[PDB]
Amino acid sequence: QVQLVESGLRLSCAASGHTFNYPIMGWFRQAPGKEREFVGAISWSGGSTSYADSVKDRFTISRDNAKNTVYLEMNNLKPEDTAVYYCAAKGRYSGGLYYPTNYDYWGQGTQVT
Amino acid sequence: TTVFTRILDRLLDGYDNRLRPGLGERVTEVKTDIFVTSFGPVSDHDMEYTIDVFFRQSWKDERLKFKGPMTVLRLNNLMASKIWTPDTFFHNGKKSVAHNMTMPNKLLRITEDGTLLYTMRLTVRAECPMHLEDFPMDAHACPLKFGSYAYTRAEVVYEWTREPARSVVVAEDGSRLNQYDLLGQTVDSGIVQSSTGEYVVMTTHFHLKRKIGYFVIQTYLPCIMTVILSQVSFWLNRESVPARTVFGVTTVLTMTTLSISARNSLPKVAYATAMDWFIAVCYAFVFSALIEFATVNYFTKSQPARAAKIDRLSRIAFPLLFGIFNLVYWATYLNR
Amino acid sequence: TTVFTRILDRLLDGYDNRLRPGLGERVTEVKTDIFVTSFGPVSDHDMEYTIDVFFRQSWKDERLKFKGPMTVLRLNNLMASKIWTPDTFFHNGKKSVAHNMTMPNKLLRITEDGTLLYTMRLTVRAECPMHLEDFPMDAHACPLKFGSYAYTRAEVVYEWTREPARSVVVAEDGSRLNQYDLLGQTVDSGIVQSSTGEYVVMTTHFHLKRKIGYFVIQTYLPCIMTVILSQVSFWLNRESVPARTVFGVTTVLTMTTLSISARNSLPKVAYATAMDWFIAVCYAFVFSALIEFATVNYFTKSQPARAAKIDRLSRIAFPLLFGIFNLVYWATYLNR
Amino acid sequence: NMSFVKETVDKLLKGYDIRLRPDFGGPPVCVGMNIDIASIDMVSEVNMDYTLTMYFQQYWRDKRLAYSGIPLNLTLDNRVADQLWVPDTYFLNDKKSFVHGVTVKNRMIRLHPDGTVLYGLRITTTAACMMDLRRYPLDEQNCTLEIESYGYTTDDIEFYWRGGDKAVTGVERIELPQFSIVEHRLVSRNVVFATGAYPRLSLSFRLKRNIGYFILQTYMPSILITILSWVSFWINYDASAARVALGITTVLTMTTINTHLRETLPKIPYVKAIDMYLMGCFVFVFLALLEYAFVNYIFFSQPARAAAIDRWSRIVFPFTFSLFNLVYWLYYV
Amino acid sequence: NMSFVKETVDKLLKGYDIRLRPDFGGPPVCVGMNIDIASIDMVSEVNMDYTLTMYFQQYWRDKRLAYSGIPLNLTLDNRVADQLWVPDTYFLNDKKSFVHGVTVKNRMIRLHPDGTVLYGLRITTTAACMMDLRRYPLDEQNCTLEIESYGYTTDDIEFYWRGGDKAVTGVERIELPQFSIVEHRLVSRNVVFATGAYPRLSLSFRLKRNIGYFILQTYMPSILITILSWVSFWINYDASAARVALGITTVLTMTTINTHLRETLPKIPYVKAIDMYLMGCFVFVFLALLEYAFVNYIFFSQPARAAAIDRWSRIVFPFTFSLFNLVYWLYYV
Amino acid sequence: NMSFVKETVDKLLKGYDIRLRPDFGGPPVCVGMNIDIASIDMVSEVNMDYTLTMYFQQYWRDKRLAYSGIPLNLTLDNRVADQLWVPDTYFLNDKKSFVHGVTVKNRMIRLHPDGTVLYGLRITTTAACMMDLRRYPLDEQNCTLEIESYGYTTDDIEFYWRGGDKAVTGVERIELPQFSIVEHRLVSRNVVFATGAYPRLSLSFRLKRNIGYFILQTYMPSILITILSWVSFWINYDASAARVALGITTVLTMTTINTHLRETLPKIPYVKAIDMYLMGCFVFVFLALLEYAFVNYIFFSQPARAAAIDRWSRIVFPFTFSLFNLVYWLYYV
Ligand SMILES: *[C@@H]1O[C@H](CO)[C@@H](O[C@@H]2O[C@H](CO)[C@@H](O[C@@H]3O[C@H](CO[C@H]4O[C@H](CO)[C@@H](O)[C@H](O)[C@@H]4O)[C@@H](O)[C@H](O[C@H]4O[C@H](CO)[C@@H](O)[C@H](O)[C@@H]4O)[C@@H]3O)[C@H](O)[C@H]2NC(C)=O)[C@H](O)[C@H]1NC(C)=O
Ligand SMILES: *[C@@H]1O[C@H](CO)[C@@H](O[C@@H]2O[C@H](CO)[C@@H](O[C@@H]3O[C@H](CO[C@H]4O[C@H](CO)[C@@H](O)[C@H](O)[C@@H]4O)[C@@H](O)[C@H](O[C@H]4O[C@H](CO)[C@@H](O)[C@H](O)[C@@H]4O)[C@@H]3O)[C@H](O)[C@H]2NC(C)=O)[C@H](O)[C@H]1NC(C)=O
Ligand SMILES: CCCCCCCC/C=C\CCCCCCCC(=O)O[C@@H](COC(=O)CCCCCCCCCCCCCCC)COP(=O)([O-])OCC[N+](C)(C)C
Ligand SMILES: CCCCCCCC/C=C\CCCCCCCC(=O)O[C@@H](COC(=O)CCCCCCCCCCCCCCC)COP(=O)([O-])OCC[N+](C)(C)C
Ligand SMILES: *[C@@H]1O[C@H](CO)[C@@H](O[C@@H]2O[C@H](CO)[C@@H](O)[C@H](O)[C@H]2NC(C)=O)[C@H](O)[C@H]1NC(C)=O
Ligand SMILES: [Cl-]
Ligand SMILES: [Cl-]
Repeated sequence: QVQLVESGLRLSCAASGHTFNYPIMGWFRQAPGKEREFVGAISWSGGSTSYADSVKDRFTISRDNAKNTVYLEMNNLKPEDTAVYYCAAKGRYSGGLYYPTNYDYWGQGTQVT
Repeated sequence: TTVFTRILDRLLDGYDNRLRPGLGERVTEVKTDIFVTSFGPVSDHDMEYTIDVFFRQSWKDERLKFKGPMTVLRLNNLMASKIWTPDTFFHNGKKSVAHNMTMPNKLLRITEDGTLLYTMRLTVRAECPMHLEDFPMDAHACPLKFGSYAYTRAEVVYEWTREPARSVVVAEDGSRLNQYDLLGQTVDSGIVQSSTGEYVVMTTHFHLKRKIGYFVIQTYLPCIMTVILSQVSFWLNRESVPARTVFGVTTVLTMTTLSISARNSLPKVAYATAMDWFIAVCYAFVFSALIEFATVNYFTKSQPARAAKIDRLSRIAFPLLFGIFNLVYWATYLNR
Repeated sequence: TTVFTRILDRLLDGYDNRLRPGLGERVTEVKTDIFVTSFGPVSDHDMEYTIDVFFRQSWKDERLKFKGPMTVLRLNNLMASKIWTPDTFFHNGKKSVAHNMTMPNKLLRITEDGTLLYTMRLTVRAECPMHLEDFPMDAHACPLKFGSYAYTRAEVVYEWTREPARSVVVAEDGSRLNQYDLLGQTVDSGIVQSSTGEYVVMTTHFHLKRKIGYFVIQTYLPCIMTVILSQVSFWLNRESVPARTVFGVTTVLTMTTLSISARNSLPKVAYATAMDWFIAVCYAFVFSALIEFATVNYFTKSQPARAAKIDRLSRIAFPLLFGIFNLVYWATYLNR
Repeated sequence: NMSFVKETVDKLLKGYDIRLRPDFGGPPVCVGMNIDIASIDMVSEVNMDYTLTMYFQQYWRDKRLAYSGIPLNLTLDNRVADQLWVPDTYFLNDKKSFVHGVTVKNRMIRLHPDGTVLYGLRITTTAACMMDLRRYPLDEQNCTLEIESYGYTTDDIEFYWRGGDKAVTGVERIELPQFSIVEHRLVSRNVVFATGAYPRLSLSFRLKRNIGYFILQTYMPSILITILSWVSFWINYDASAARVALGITTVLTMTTINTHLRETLPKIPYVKAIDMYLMGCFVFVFLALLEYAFVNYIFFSQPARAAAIDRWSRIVFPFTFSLFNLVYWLYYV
Repeated sequence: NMSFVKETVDKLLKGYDIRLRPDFGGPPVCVGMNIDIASIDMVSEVNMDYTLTMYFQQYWRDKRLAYSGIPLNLTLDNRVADQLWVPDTYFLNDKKSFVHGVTVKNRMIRLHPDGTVLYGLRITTTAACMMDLRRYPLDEQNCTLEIESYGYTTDDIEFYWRGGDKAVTGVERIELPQFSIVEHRLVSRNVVFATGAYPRLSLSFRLKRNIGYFILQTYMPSILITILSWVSFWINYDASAARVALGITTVLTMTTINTHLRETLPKIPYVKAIDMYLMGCFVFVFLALLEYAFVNYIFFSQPARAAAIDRWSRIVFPFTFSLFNLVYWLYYV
Repeated sequence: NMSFVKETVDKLLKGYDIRLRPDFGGPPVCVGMNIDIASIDMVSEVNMDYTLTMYFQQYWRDKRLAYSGIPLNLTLDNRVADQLWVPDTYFLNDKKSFVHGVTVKNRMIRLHPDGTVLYGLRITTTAACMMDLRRYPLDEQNCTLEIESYGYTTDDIEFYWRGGDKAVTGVERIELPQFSIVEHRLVSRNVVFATGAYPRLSLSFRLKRNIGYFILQTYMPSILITILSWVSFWINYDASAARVALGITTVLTMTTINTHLRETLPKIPYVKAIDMYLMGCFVFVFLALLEYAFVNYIFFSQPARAAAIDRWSRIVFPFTFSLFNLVYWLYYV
């Protein structure tokens, strides 16, 4: 079991528990009229980040295993970036990296305007 | 020769090899017997053994009755693929080989009353679960179980061709064992149950006893020699402090190396074997000899008489106790 | 498309692929060339090497003439299984692989005049007998020989496509060699006679020269440092008997361990390599230093002047003799 | 009457298209699974995988194979499987699998009158299992088997465990040398790739490692060498050769024990629990050698202080080693 | 209706020549590639290769397979792939490859109404990778996969990464204990052989080696042995046996470390970074032994000079070792 | 005239029944065999087997294949072997075998006008050879190849060596690093099993091991350590540390040599010749250490007796070692 704690512009996702069975953390945002949208993903150990097109060169993701945290730094915001943000954990054999269905443990929603 | 071709064409005319003989009318009975041409090496690390066999099955198929100038047709083995055959498999097999050099190592014979003899040459790797508490003085009963994969007991049954004890025959020169000794085999049959039904199982247990000589000249003798070497130190004069220290440290290091090296061809079992107990006692003796030297050296320049007495007493006590331990240990394990 | 389908169906109508082109009329001439994409590792223990090639064969089949809009049909390699092809094999091959991922790595092209180009991608493990008397300063000529398995020289002959030197082509960045350098290759052809007749054989020798750096820092340097360490003992004073004994004992033990361990890579040939001679001489030096210490210790208390003189002369003699030996050894085995 | 059975089976396979799934173009075909675990042979930290042999049974319904007039299950020769549609099931985390083929292919085909097909295989599979070795050898692992459709999405095929949690049997009989199976779990879910959504069955085992081999193999030698190093404190400080021999022997034995430990594991980049214990022991033996160095250095001019240092080291080293063992064995158990 | 689809597929395969590529005799057929990486099992320096497992997807258009009247995409049983034309794609640097075949061959065929074929395989390949080990264990490697057409030249066939930079996924699934993935790159080009020009796709990864294991198991033992060799400077010069034992043990242990470490790698001729470090440590321990040899040589006639030499060695050896470590770790990091 | 040859060949296979041997229902068909041995690879004691590569040719007559009007021997494409009857020859003591398949299957079918078939294969086989290692490494082994018919008894088939004692060629050109082939033998006999009597051909080689490797590797180090142990007798008895170091080192090194050697061979329970030599050397070094212990025990009250014991050891140990070597090498050579 993995417990995800959301804080935070900069959003912090601090995970506790079985982070070895869920080696990937991903970020999503939900618009008021649209479905959940993938933002980026970070590997706990490999530090190999992946980003969506709409936030390339603008959002950044970093990981530190000292206290098991992943940071999403948002820069150069736009009015089309007003969505409730979520952080999630993905299993080792859970499939595609861009689909919310494949993520098991979801954090608390965070609002950004 | 045309007569036999016409006979074979008529036998196979309309034949359906998807159906067992007697389907919907009676159970198919298969008589089986095994000729071991070599009982190959046993692998302790993998808990498995290899066996090379002629596997022989025989059964009745009324669809193959014929009448001709001969009473037995000894056919090319390709005919085996044209008729129905039992789907026998080894339950504890791991990765077996049906030999195909230079041709498939199979034979098929048809008697005019419809009896089929079907023989194949196999190399079977089979699981032998071993308990190694008594290692290296352990004995094992390695099994070989086989039966039908798809047909329950209401459809196919297996029987040994002759008396069960005479249906598994081991060749007289067919022994590839280096570490074990084959004492005999026990033959039996029974019923297994699974989610798909009830099946017949034929079982053979081969009785193996480990030969001890390798471990005598590899582990036991060096341990004994190290204990004797450590006890040689009791006769050096008490002034020779570096010499007796060298004796102690070298014998303890040798004992540690032997203890670590003892388990190298074995699985990482979680319990202690007999060899482990022997090595632990030898280590205790060596360590106690070094402690004896430390005690003797402590009293050398203040109570020299006590140090001399301790040395003289040790010179008798250590060998006598080691001999008694060896008697008890070997009597316990060689008489079990 | 249907035009080409009809052409292919007409080529294969009444075509017997059991018969070589020109059977009973003339000799089938096969032109061959090789493109080496990687010259794989050489194994001294197994006396073999690995090579990855595009193997190209070309011949003429009058039965496959056609007339159409295109001049060359570049066909799916399935077609190659429906026509005659040569039965080429590698005489000194051990176990080769015709690559099959994701499809058979084969290509067939048919020209309108009846000329066939047939190419396949192979990994060949071949035997390379090695003479290791000069190891590790040795050089080898690893052969690759191929020819027809079943057709004698009266039915099939092999020729190199272009001039023999230019027919085997090695890629620039296709070296998977670790401890060898590929100096070049020679290309030749000939006749070999066996129980079934005379056959054409094509041969390519690859010339390899071993690099020595690994063995220089793995065997030669530890031996030289051990000899220098043993000669350090001559400078300790004569009162320190345990120190000089420790020097001699540890250096002799190190030399024994190096000698035992230096032959791990090689096969167990029944002769002495150059490295064996070097290690033997180093062992002699270390043993001679220990013997010199024993002689000095023996005369220490009775003839101190002689012991001092022996130590003084040894301090000069041993390094000089080791330097002279090293000069002779390396001059002999480097300008061979 | 075998001729009627033959005619019926010929009729079932008349015009049968194996390229099409049952109910092609309609609702998804449901496939039930069960597994009988015959054995779990070897678990490898070096290769990060485990081997498993099983009887794998798939169950579905194909109305093209319904027959009447024969009140029997029809067990057919397994080669009929080459003339039927079967699901394209595979194991995602496997590295090398095979179906046993002696004496024939270990395959079973059983038809039922309503069209139900039972398809059974005996499979040996090596499967990947990434292991967390931070608490090795006091660690606990979770090894899975992932079962998926390869070509068909959830619109064409559905998986389910046949019998719920009773669908996997034979786990309680498994005996492993180094491990014990604490628990096994069954999960069913959907997985989305770029090519669509696919059904997924997961079977997971939790393995706890047995400690006895490591007590006999690495911990006890380290403890005994550390104790051996303390004999130096009871030898007179002027016996330099003896005490230096003790220190050197203990350091060499520590290195030898560590190398024999590391020769059996993958080259992971972090510190394990056994590594922590071994370097604690190394610190202890090195400190004992340094204590002798200090005593030998100062004893020429201050014999009393050297005697006091040796006497206090007689007590301090056992006490601190016991404390280190207490902390280590309380933090990891 | 299953029979209508059955006759549609029968019509598709009627008159189909598998010996001919799509648009044979015309413009080249374009093949789009996707790769979904499942894992990299191992990276071997001794064998100079690496093992990769992946879903390999090929996309093309065959006008002979176009169908109408069914507004659906036909997911067919993979055995139908034996009746279709497929590209003759191969991997040039591969040494041993297989398609997984349990429970069936891990293969996928999906047809689209206009004639588009999607063809998927699950492949494990051991591919060659020549490694430069001059900076080992602080080295960085580049391992590639070369995808090519065997028989068809650029006039017959074209390759392209389908989706551009997004054609390869699953790079974050690569979990190697001894490496981390820094970057991956996609390349498209042509290669000229004596038989013509062929399309070539290239997928490369940059591997960075993790230093933790070598710090734990190689560098620290050498540092500790070098430090242990300095204990001789603090022992009185009358203890010839003790100091000689210390020096000899350190020298031989350093040589043993070097030989044991080098025996586990390919027999390359050049010197690696770890070799240079070990040789520097050997020089230090050998010089400490030589220092004691000189002091023992001179101390019976010049005790003050010998005492001064030991006193200065105590300070000098740690200082020069620190300088050596500073220079080494600055040059290689 | 390929048309007429094609007509003839198609005529031959028209009514051919591959299920029946030639002369089915009549006298046994005779099969002559010859072998061209290309190489003998690894002769393993650990695996108790050897590897052989050979050209295996079988010769028989099938009157169904006679043809007229073509004054040529017809070499056919090797795949025609799949339509003719061939003998079911197998090797009884073979563990793993294969026919080479690059570039094609290494198979030859050659027909003759009277119906004679020559059938050739190129085969690599690992064959079991149980070795008696009691005299190792001065041992001589006998390794065989057993050629038999699987299904056909002596009433259907009979084997013979074609060409008498010249049926096997290439033995005299084999080069083995560790052995030399003293002799080869050919035997023909019958074997009875429960299913009848079968023809058997036997090809045996007698291998003599070369000793130079073992002189370099095992005997010489043991001799050198034994001589090293005698240096103690020339050191005065009051130097306890030096002599004890020498004796302990020799004893432990001899034990290490023996245990290291014994792990390159199968775990046989008996004593080999090299084992006896090493045990004798151990006895010698142990007795030298015991001599020093006795001298050290009685050199205070009786120094002259101790000096005499050392002086006698200096002569007795070399002389007795020479006698032991003489007896050993006369017994085993
Ligand atoms: C590269 O090349 C290798 C061979 O060098 C291929 O491996 C062979 O693949 C073929 C085709 O799939 C196999 O042949 C077929 O085997 C079927 C049975 O397979 C099972 O049993 C065999 C052993 O008997 C196992 O090896 C195998 O894994 C399975 O467990 C048969 O049913 C097939 O015959 C059918 O069709 C013929 C058509 O004429 C009919 O006559 C038959 O009655 C039957 O209906 C067929 O024989 C072959 O066994 C494989 N060999 C090996 C050693 O694996 C690779 O697949 C190939 N790779 C690529 C990518 O092309
Ligand atoms: C080894 O490690 C693996 C992970 O790597 C563990 O696997 C997880 O196991 C847990 C169960 O312990 C799984 O959780 C369960 O998943 C079920 C399936 O969920 C799918 O379907 C639902 C919709 O029905 C979707 O929302 C979801 O996204 C999935 O697609 C759920 O049905 C279960 O719910 C049950 O429990 C919850 C509370 O936990 C209740 O609220 C529900 O009502 C219901 O009772 C549950 O969530 C988890 O999915 C597994 N992960 C993976 C990746 O497979 C192994 O357990 C572990 N092995 C051992 C021995 O511990
Ligand atoms: C460089 C060398 C260094 C090493 C040192 C060299 C020294 C050289 C000196 C001498 C060399 C001696 C070599 C002897 C080898 C015998 C092997 C043998 O034939 O075994 C036989 C059996 O063996 C037994 O039955 C005996 C087992 C018990 C041994 C007890 C020892 C007691 C020691 C008391 C000490 C008291 C001390 C008290 C305090 C002072 C046969 O073996 P097997 O066929 O495998 O067995 C069949 C097993 N099975 C029937 C169950 C299947
Ligand atoms: C912890 C470690 C412990 C060990 C100690 C550490 C010590 C640390 C200190 C120093 C270490 C120095 C290491 C250098 C390594 C170089 C490697 C190299 O590339 O060599 C190259 C040079 O090789 C040649 O040219 C071959 C001949 C060598 C002769 C050496 C003579 C020594 C004599 C001494 C006499 C002393 C007498 C003293 C008397 C008082 C190898 O060339 P290559 O191209 O690879 O091979 C040829 C290939 N070809 C055939 C295709 C052309
Ligand atoms: C076909 O093969 C047979 C058998 O080898 C050949 O017959 C032998 O030919 C050689 C030729 O030098 C003669 O020396 C032998 O005396 C012949 N033996 C017999 C039994 O005839 C025959 O010549 C071959 N035919 C062709 C056309 O090559
Ligand atoms: Cl055995
Ligand atoms: Cl190489």
